[PDB]
Amino acid sequence: HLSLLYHLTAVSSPAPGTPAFWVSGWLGPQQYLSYNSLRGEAEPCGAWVWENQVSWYWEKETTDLRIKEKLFLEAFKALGGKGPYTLQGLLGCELGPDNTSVPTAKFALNGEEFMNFDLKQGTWGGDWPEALAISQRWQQQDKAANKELTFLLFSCPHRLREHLERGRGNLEWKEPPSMRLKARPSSPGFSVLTCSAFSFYPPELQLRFLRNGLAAGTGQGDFGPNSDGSFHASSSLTVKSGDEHHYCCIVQHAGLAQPLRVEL
Amino acid sequence: HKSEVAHRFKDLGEENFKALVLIAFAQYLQQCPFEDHVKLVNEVTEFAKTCVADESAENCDKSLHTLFGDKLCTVATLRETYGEMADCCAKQEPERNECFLQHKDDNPNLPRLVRPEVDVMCTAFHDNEETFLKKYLYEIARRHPYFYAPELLFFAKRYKAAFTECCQAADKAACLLPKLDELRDEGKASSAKQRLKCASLQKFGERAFKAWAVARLSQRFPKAEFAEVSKLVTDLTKVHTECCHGDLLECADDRADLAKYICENQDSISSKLKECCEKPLLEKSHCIAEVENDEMPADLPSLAADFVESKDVCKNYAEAKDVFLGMFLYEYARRHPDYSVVLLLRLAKTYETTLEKCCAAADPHECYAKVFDEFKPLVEEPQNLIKQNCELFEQLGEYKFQNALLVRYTKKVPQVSTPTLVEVSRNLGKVGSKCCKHPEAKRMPCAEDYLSVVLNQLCVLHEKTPVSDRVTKCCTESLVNRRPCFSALEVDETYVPKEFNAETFTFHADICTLSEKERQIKKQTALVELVKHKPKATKEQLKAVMDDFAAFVEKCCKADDKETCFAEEGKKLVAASQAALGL
Amino acid sequence: IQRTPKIQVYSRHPAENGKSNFLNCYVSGFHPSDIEVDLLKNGERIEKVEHSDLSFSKDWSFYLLYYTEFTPTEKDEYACRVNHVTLSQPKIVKWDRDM
Repeated sequence: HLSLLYHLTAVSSPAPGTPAFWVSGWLGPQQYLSYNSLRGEAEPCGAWVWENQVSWYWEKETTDLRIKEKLFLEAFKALGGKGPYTLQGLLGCELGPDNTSVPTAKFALNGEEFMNFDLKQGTWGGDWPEALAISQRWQQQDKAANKELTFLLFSCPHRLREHLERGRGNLEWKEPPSMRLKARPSSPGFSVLTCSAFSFYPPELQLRFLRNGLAAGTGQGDFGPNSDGSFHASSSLTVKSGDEHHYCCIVQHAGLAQPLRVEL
Repeated sequence: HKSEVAHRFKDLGEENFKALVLIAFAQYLQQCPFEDHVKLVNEVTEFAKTCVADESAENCDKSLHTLFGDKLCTVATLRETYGEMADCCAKQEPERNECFLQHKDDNPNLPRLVRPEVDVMCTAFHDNEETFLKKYLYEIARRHPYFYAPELLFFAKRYKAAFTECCQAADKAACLLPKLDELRDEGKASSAKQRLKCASLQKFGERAFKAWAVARLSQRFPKAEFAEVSKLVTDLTKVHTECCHGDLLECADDRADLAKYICENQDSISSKLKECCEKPLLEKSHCIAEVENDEMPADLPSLAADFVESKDVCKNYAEAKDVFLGMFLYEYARRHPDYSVVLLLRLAKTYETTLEKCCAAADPHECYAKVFDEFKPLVEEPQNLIKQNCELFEQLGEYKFQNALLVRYTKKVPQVSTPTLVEVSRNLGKVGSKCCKHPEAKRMPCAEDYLSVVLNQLCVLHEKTPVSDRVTKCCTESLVNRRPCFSALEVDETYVPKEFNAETFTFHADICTLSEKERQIKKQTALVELVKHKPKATKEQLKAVMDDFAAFVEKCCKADDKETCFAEEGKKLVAASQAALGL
Repeated sequence: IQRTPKIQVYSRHPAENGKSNFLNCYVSGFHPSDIEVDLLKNGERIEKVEHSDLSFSKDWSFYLLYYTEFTPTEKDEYACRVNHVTLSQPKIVKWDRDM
């Protein structure tokens, strides 16, 4: 059910010493790979340095992402006009029922989706003038279409299977959250309750508020990552001052045998 | 003859044909399940039978490449299950076959063969025998797509011989596994020697291989005349050119004819061929490939005669560079079966560089009189390297030795991926086991032959997925000078070191399941990674940080609540390591 | 086409005075990719600040994690300071202890 997704990004004029192009590779919500135009090499990120991996795996990654670098930096020639550009791509695949991959290939220009790669016709598509321009430049190239086909229909799903076997350890990791619920005087006759979840994996997690056992909904939720692949979450609720010790907070999460009632 | 399929089938006979075709498909389509290949082989055979019947029948005129091509494009999925292979079905002959050839062993890295249990194997062998042997051919062929087809047939006879000789025993494992393990080891060395042969031909040219062949045959047949060694070198070139381009049917045939020529002309080639020439088709060629050097002639004049003293040196060099230099390798080679062929080619190279420059000189003889001085350093340097490396291998483990190499190569070539580095070291490291056994005289040549094969492996794969400029250079500049190029390489100061962080040593408690073999590969990984954090690190610092590492692992597996330790100590081992390195 | 950042500041573990921790700052949901993020101890920037790869989400907006090791004390005040094309002037977000 998890998925291999590359986050390609190129920019038309980078802050100097910054890379023109760079990639982040993800398995589920974990970053396993990292690449950029300065260094020129695909490297493993995080616990994936310790992956029981085969020789040539990484320099196969590098080889593929260099073709991507060339393609992306070529796109800005095709576009011509002034305003700076940012070209993004989301490419990958996810496993399906019958020992089957399901591919993804979408792109965005200056932050808006505009272009895609149809694995049936083997062609890029999109109908904005910008997408027609880039689409054309790529379609007439060192068989770029073919390599995008192989990258998505062959390489990607072969990698994804390999990481599932050789990296269960990381992917099946479970870390339940440390919880704190605290009361914070805010207004005239009001106060803010903040339930906070620290260091949990996987990132799926719900926070709920009860007030004498009955739902008070949720208020503002907030969610983020820690340095180590774990996650952080908090949810906040406005509440009558002096009525605070009546509320508790309930938390669901894969790493807990049953939902946890969290007192104040 | 109108039909090539017909010709081969006739010549090779049916059983060899079916085998060679099965090899052919295995080598191209490495993941197609066995059953499928058998259908394909059986289809191609049955087609052939209809041309042995009528040579003008529908389609029998076509070339072997068109037919094996047409058939490989039967499986169109190719892309989903092989990748850039499918792009080839797009093309037409001859560009099509060049394509299929480039796209073999993009993926060496195919599942290992766990041997079934000795009894289940002997079950299967006694039951469907004819198949069991086909599965051997298929399994070996597909992991070694450049394996020399005709020899593989012979290995297949040895496999069968081992089971014929051992499944009647009470303790079958005691009998068999030794034989299968030698047969596997012979095999892996053969595949490697052949991959260098094809790299030589494809990437460096006919000239480069011919030079090798002349050096090599002249060592074995030192009494044959230069004229005869050439005809053999030419024959050998046709044969290998053919199995390197995938023409397995043609090359098997031609190899047969060569063995037959060799036996018919024993007298002008070697006295040591009598026994070999009385054997069956398949063991003839193996024997002759494997037999002992003839004793060298009586009163050979000094190499200085023809190549320095004679007043015709520059004349002949101008008139026939490639012939003259061939004469050089022949004359040098026959005088020195002890030296490795790689070394003799380096010497010929220096000779040629020298003549090139010197024949342009005012007095050419004056210029090259001392050419043989230039060869002293080309001989010492290898002897010194093997001498140091065998001292190091005794003074340390097979393990501690590999670590020494791993650190050495990671400093030269840190751009290469950690798992690729670990492996290349393990193989280089095997030069302790293989060569330091042998006595003084024989060490360097064993070493150099083996190293040159291991490095070619690295180069053939690196060329398809380039990551270090330095590897490209060494691999590219000269075939014959790879080893010394790599040895020459200093610490790579271009590399931008990996940096440390809290998460650099992040391990979940799944590492204490690990075996020893498993946990040693992990240590070798951490070692490579430390060098990538600071390439100029001295042996002292490196072992410090590496002891810290093993202190860490031992400690945390031995605690209640394992993951508190990893989580808490994981950053302290980082802090530790920066101190012990400088930063 | 031009999006303004969302700034969260939180410690990795629940804050306990005197015990070692990490302070994260998580700038997210912005476009385009240029962004200056500095962590502040008592108004002045820390120099041992590490940070993650620049990445993006399903909706194409970029995001980034800056983080430092630190041991909170009762007195000390931390904050995150972000500049970006879409901001009049550096925005400074104060580290709420609870969240």
